[PDB]
Amino acid sequence: NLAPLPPHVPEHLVFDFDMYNPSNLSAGVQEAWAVLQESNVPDLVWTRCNGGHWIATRGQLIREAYEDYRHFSSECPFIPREYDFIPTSMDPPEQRQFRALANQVVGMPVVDCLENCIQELACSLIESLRPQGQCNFTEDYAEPFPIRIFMLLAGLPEEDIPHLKYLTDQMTRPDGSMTFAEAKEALYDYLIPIIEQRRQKPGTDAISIVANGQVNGRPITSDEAKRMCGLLLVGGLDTVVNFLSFSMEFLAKSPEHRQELIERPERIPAACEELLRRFSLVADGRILTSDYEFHGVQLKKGDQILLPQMLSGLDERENAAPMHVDFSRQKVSHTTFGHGSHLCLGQHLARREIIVTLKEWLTRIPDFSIAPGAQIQHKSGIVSGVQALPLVWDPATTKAV
Amino acid sequence: SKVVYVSHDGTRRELDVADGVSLMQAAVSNGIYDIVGDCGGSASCATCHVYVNEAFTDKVPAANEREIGMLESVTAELKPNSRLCCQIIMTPELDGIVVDVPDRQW
Ligand code: HEM
Ligand code: FES
Repeated sequence: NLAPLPPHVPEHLVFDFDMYNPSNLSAGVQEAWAVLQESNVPDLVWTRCNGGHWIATRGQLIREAYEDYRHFSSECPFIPREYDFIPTSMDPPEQRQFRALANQVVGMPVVDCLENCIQELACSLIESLRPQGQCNFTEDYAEPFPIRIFMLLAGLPEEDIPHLKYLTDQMTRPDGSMTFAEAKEALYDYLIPIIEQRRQKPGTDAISIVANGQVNGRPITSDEAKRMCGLLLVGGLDTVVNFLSFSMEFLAKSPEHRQELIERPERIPAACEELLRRFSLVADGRILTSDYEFHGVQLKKGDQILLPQMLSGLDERENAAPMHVDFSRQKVSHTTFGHGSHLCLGQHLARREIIVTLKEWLTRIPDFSIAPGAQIQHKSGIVSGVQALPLVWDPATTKAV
Repeated sequence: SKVVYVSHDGTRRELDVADGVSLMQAAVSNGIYDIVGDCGGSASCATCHVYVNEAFTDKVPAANEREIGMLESVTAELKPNSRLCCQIIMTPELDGIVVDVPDRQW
């Protein structure tokens, strides 16, 4: 259903993209989104879907807009208009205060520190799966891995996982029982007590670091701490889940790319950077703070613009043959983690997660494919993803280390 | 090519950096934590602040307008040799550059 075309929007700029139901979805999420990049389609379009909003369609414009929070504000980052966290809806300068804090817990010293727990976590997941000949990757690995990391970071008990797995899915992907606000409220009701605890009896886990941190000149409030931790849990669980799944989906269909990484593990970090570009999966955006002209187009105050992170890398101006995966590519150009002041805090952590998953998976289960008779179902949205990934392999070809 | 990082406390580290890689990217990839590189290097954060050594200033390409703007927001003392090191890109000419790292980025 299409919102009436507001009067300031030129007709020849109209391209009715539904970011929640794009046309050729059974062809794959990224191809469906690549429709914004046919030679005929302009830099900036207006879609009437989802209440009306602009879309930037080229990496060059996505970058400038992200570099420019004074015109393009994060106050309203999601499409449509109708979710706290902290610091997603904040701009500089207030946003730096919370970035500082989040970096104490997911920053690169912490990530370097955790490499070995991370690998160990990846290894036992994979080792329990190896003998079975089969798994649903997204549920059996892509979800438990990042959730298990979060439990270690926040020093939360292992018995709690099922509970958060549930609260988390109801937010990330409603199985249809619970409202999103309800799922959010219930996440908050698990965190509240722990954060009270960790304030009154501080440990050295992620929650104590956040809950006792300083913002501005003074101690964070329980409520601010709560809002941040939920982002730390949510923001790293859903992007990671869906992204690992696209990755394994690709490698499952691509024996030679598998072969390359199996015969030559050194390329895995370059492989991961290529997979980040090709299977980019996030498309959030910005609100205009004032009337402003931008690449031949007049934009009104209050207009929302989709700035699809996933597209920059897929833009043939930024990478030759964008839809080809090539682990050797001279300059892997992308904004899969975003750009500008909001560039994913979890970028360091996300990379190890991917590199470790690839490293440990391939040295154990080098040969696997999609389960016969399945066709993978995709969803599109703010975080595009994969519904389920049934995989099979012959246990006889696998190895323990 | 070689880059030396000296910490506020006197700690020295040296890296071998590939041509075209930022002093930020090298530092953040290699355990030099007093460079944070928060924004990943589009000169949007000011957490990659260093003082270039006075024997190299006149060999590093000039700060652009975006850098200078973001330089106003540094939290450690701003000096004339202050630069955001995600904007300093390794080349033949930079062999042996010394950068001093201030005592804060946040
Ligand atoms: C495949 C992995 C990931 C991808 C593709 C990704 C993507 C992104 C992008 C594009 C943004 C910025 C959105 C914007 O500009 O508005 C973002 C923000 C964020 N990410 Fe991630 N992310 C990933 C993994 C993670 C992980 C592991 C964590 C750790 C929990 C995490 C935590 C966050 C947080 C807290 C923010 C808000 C940052 C801010 O707005 O300042 N992400 N992510
Ligand atoms: S890394 Fe953000 S300004 Fe240099």
